[PDB]
Amino acid sequence: RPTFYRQELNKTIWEVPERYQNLSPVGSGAYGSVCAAFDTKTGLRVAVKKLSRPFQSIIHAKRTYRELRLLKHMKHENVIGLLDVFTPARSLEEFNDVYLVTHLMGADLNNIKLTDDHVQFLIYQILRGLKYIHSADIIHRDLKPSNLAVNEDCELKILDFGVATRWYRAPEIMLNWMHYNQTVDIWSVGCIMAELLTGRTLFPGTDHIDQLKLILRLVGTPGAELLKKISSESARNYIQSLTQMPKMNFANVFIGANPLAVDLLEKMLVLDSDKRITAAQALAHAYFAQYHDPDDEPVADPYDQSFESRDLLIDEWKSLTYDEVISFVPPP
Ligand SMILES: Brc1ccc(-c2c[nH]c([C@@H]3Cc4ccccc4CN3)n2)cc1
Ligand SMILES: Fc1ccc(-c2c[nH]nc2-c2ccnc(F)c2)cc1
Ligand SMILES: Fc1ccc(-c2c[nH]nc2-c2ccnc(F)c2)cc1
Repeated sequence: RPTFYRQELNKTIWEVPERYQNLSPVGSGAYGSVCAAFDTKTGLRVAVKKLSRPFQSIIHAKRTYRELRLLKHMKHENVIGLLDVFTPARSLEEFNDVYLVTHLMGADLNNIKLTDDHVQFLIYQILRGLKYIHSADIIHRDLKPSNLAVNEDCELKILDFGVATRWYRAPEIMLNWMHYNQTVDIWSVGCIMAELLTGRTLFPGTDHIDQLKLILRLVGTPGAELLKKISSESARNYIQSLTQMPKMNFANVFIGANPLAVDLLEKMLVLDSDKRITAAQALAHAYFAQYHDPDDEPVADPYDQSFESRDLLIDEWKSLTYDEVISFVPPP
């Protein structure tokens, strides 16, 4: 067991191994607070997240377990990786805090209108990481610029920090379709890619109705083939009662963009999710000709998310989380 030290940063107490020095707060959200630190063991700058109230409720405890399981699985250049996970607890009985450590990245895409060469490389990386994530049967569901960490070298990693999320959300999610697929993430990437090219939010909807309205203005109201797939009477009544609109010509909307970026946007932002390009297909699109290497776009080990269906007690989720802390093997 490392020697731990304690301090207070912004009304939150931090108990971390002495390996990590010079903690400075960088931000805080609903599910944690984050510090930058220097990792004396590796010489790396790192980000340390202290989970907030990880075991307060069954719900929290399951969310904690979910986050740790996911982070322990991710082993890809374009997805956040876990460098360390620790707790100051010496036994299960006293276990009430979880800290996660990852490489510190310069900034995020929300901080960062870009050159086309930069767009190619950034979107290539997002899709490369998505091919990986999707191959594990995981859907990110909240892709947006602030969830894309980018260093000064333009290297990019997908994460979730857990600008409205709804702006990047697929139209089928606005409609509350229960059976959406992984291409909800492709929709988000199309929205991000548009914004990088234009410097403007593609669909800055004020609420879910407005969001759908703005979307359909670009991509057209549903065609007959898509309408046949809609099970909800009320949704069909609503959609069919709209003034019908054709799909816009993207070449005109994205005036003066690389025609290949236009073509890829068309393939990502098709309204019917069944017709959208997949991450793996997108990597092979001519837009990424300078980056694409089929022998360097790996898939993930399978990921068991059977736990999602389980209803367990707080202490059981806590013990499962503790098991995962203990079994953690740091990367080489
Ligand atoms: Br697909 C997918 C990929 C990643 C995530 C995820 C969960 N938690 C996080 C990071 C972990 C972390 C660790 C240290 C410092 C800050 C942060 C910020 N949240 N990413 C979820 C789904
Ligand atoms: F090889 C080394 C040894 C120590 C350091 C170091 C610099 N500042 N603080 C520390 C420190 C304090 C307590 N425990 C540690 F592991 C590190 C850096 C590299
Ligand atoms: F106004 C609309 C109508 C349909 C969609 C849509 C896009 N892809 N898939 C669907 C869909 C499929 C099955 N059932 C649903 F409810 C939705 C999105 C907005």
